Amino acid sequence: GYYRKNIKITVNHDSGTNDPCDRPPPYGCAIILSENVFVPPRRQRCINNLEKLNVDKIRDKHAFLADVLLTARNEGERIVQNHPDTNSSNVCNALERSFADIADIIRGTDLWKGNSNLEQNLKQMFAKIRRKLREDWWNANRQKVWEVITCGARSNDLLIKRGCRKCGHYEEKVTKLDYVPQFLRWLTEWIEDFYREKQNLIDDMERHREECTCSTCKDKCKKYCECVKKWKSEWNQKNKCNCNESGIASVEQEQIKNNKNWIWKKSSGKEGGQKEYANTIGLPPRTQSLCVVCLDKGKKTQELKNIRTNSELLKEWIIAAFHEGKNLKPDDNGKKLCKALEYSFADYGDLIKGTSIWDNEYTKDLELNLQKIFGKLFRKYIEQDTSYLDELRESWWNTNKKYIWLAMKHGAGMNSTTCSSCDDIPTIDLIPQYLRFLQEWVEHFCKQRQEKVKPVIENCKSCKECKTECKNKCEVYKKFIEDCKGGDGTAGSSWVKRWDQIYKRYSKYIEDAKRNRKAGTKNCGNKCVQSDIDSFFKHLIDIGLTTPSSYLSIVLDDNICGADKAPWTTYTTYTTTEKCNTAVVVNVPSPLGNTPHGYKYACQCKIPTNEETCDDRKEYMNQWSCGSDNYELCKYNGVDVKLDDKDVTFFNLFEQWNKEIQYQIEQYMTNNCKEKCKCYSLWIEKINDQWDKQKDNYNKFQRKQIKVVSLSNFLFFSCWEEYIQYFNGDTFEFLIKKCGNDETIFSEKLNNAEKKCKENESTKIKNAIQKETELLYEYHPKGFCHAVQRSFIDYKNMILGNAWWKGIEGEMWDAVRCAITKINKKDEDQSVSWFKEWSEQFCIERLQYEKNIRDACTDKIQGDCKRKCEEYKKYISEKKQEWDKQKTKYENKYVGNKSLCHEGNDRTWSKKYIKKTLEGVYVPPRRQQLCLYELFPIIIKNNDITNAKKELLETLQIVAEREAYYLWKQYHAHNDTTYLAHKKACCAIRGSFYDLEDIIKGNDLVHDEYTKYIDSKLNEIFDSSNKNDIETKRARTDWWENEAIDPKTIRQLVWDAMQSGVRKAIDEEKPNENFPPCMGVQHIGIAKPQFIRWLEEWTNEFCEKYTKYFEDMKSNCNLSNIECKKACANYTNWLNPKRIEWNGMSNYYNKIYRKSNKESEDGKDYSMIMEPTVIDYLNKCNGEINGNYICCSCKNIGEYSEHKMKCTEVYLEHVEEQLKEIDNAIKDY
Repeated sequence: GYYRKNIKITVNHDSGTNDPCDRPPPYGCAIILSENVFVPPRRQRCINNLEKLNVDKIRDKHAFLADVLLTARNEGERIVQNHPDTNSSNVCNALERSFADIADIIRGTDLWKGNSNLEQNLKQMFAKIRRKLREDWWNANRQKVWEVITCGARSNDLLIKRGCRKCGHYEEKVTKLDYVPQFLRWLTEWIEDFYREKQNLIDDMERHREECTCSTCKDKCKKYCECVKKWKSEWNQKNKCNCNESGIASVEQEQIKNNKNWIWKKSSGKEGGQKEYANTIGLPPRTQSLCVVCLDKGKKTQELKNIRTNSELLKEWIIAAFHEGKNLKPDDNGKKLCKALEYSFADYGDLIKGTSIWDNEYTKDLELNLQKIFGKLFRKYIEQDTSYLDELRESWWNTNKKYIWLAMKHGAGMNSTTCSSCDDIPTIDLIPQYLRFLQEWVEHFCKQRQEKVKPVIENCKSCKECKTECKNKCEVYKKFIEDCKGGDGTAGSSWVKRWDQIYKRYSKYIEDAKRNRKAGTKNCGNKCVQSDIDSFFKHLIDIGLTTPSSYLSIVLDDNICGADKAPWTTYTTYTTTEKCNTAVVVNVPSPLGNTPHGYKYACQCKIPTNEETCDDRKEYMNQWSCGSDNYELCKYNGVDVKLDDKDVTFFNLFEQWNKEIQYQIEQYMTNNCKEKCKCYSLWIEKINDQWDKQKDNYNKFQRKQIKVVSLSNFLFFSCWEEYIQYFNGDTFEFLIKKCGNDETIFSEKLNNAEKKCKENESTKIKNAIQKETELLYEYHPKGFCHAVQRSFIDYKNMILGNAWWKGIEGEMWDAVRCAITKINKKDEDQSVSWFKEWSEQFCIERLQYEKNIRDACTDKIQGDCKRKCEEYKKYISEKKQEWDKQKTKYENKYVGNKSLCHEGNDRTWSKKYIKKTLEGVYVPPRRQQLCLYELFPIIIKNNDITNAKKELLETLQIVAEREAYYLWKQYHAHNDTTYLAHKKACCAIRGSFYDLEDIIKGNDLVHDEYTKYIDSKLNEIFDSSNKNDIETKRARTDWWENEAIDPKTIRQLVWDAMQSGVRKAIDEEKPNENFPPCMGVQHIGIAKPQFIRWLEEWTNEFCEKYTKYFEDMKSNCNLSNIECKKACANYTNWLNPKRIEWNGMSNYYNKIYRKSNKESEDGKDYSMIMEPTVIDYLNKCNGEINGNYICCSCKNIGEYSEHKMKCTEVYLEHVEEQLKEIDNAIKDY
């Protein structure tokens, strides 16, 4: 609900900026040593937020619902964190009592609270919506209110629901039915409070009377007796070792019977389970058969509920563990029994300390009895060393985990010296139960997979007809892997779906642990990460194990899942043939693959073809299907076909093919060698066949149309258009050099590709040259190739006044080598080389002048420093004088807190600077025009580490401010000033801030000179006397999101700098604008990966451009050769680069999703994105722009068969007139 609020189904916060819950000591019968408002309980509230409900948003009941749910959520959190009962049933009862209290508040039937001016506030809303209606409203929203109130309840909370888990949060029926009048409810809560106070006083004097002596306790009991009598008098108003002595709190420190089957459903009536963990993790068969009912399989000897001392509790637990040991009695004791005992011991641990995620209709009773026992036993422990109930359970388990382990060992026959019993206690119990269940399930699946794959690997390894050697066994393996029935591992589903559910739950843990800014990891109490799920997953994120794939790769054994090395990291792709229906491509880890790893196109009894190897090498791809009097269409693999229609469709396909093939050839010109150019020559043959087919097709087009320009004319037009669309809107010679003048160009390009393969696969004056080399050596060496090439080319130019020149050049290497041996005894190359030598000389001279001016300079500095500054300025001016001429000559040869920075609306953007593998990454223009000018001075200073950090923080602040100001000014400089422009500028500012964060954290994909110098200097700055890449990349990270420096860390500090910049933008440029709600949220979530943000920005920009262009065409065209052609050319010109960019981005995204830091490329997280394809991810763009959670607002893409004929026919006319312009373009020169 868009309200001072953001977009709130699970937990609110968010309609709370108006009035807080404060007025107020939380209430958790006052003790006496030796008003008539007694009817209301101890808890008087939680109410102030709902109080004075007269905000302008009262015409909609949804605002009232949001406010009441916020109040209920805050009340529930207060009760959960407040009520000191150490009993989940009592906490649930208190939550239900508060729910009934707010029920009577909203219904307003029996409202008796000592607040003023509340009933009128409620009646205002209930008359705007317009007391029976109030009751109907409550009976309608009861379910939602009870869902929101118990959100903060602990996971191991029990509800009696007499009329269960987590205070009845998950019941699909409100649970307790409190329709009773609050008079009896308050009386019941009062008597409960008195009884609880009596037991509290008993617990107090248990450690007081026995130690201090007595009489004072009896006096207090007497006083409470008269207090109770005084209360009841007014009640005419009724008519209206081996124990917990040690106390060890272990801290984690980790570095890099009946029928039983795997149950995955929710907690059923009597078998398996929790509701939250349903259909996302499977109970192992052992975990359901833990022998507490194992007293004698029932109770005949002695009742469980007789634990007077914790010694009895330990005895009972020891007996249970010992009887568990005998259940696994049938070497196995090193790999099977040891692991089984480890998992059973961890299960006991995680069910004693209230971490179990499974239910067996005895776990409820066991948990309730354990809570009662711990409450009645340990009271003094529940000055923060002796005093801690969950921490009490964890400490008790850690103090007595050794005896349970020994008991189960002696019960399994595993007596001693096995898996003096030195360091025998497992560390497995520390990791969360979900990870243990995942590992057990995966190792079971591996056992089955190895059993089913051993015949395959032992049969057709020679091929790494065929009756049953390998055709049949691989069929059995495929049936095992691909079957909707699943198998023993699953519970009625395919392995892929179960793995997807596991991945979803693991990613939910990863995101939940990453969002919690609470200290988590790195809390010294060495590292000493505390015993919590969030801390453990923070540690896993710090390692990089952010996916089940990599985690299982690093925790599982080796050669456990098959004789073929099937890694859990290398994802493999396959097309399903079973129901798992439609042929959907699936990417899964190698053990879950369709066929054994490395046996693709080798199990079908076929030699691996070179074409297949190139097709599965993911390199040198030409995505063109080449399906075919009729036109031999070069149909694309992705989309299929949907003046006549045939020739125009062929023309569009031919134009797209021409553009994409030219781009691919140019890229491969820009871009072990044996198979490399085997695939390269295959690609060359494919594109040559495509070119021949397209030549034939264009001949057919010309002979059938009857005119259209010739083929060469169309290619010349294409060359001109691709030149114009960098030089939008010298050049003459460059165009002559690139393409011809008044079809051969592809012949030359393919010849160039072939010779590039050949080169790659293969790989007096005559004395004056050595004299000059010796002289230059004696001058000093660095960069001698430039000197020798310049001298030789100059001498050649003088002597000449074409293999002969090449022969002379190649013959004189021997002279240079002879000169080298003698001294041991004791882009073109005419102006570009001169430019590079001049640049190197300038760089060296300027670096020397840097220290020359830094000598006596480092407030304003005068004296000697001004002389050096004046000389440096004179040198800079003199060098720039020649730099202008050098740049002009280079371009003529070929073109291919204030601050001094520019503001430039550039709409085109392609890949030019990426670290690179990194294929299909295109940097958005907003990030390309990022202002890092002011960031260079502050780190040129190279002086003190603390001063360097302070100055870097200041410069980051000013850069963020200027970037935000320019972004807001640039977006609103147009005619539009509505809310849409505000949201667009908000999203752009957020993206820029994320890009700054990634540059600081060193995760940016850009690799140009700016970021190169920035991260090169920052690596030196953030070196803590060590050169570890991980250590420095985490030291530059914790300075950002963990350096508090009232505590306003660097992230919110830079965000406030952006806010100040946008306020400066607002406060300068209808009569009075206000601060947008998005900009003032002051809360920023975890940033999505750089590529994903870039992809969303591309989608938003492309959708906006399509909406603008298509609407323009719908008016100009569809009734004309000077106005409709403009829209036609505008729409066609920008589509092809978008086609190429989308193809590259999709190709990249196909190898990103479901990857971790280790198994992916460039070592980025990339784990949170899990959608199958790029379209399936961008589909989850729907909706308008709002704040941060949504940035893309694409809509109305499909619903164009119309405006095709007219757009193409004018395009041909546009080509003819441009080629007629040759009369004044190339004819005269």
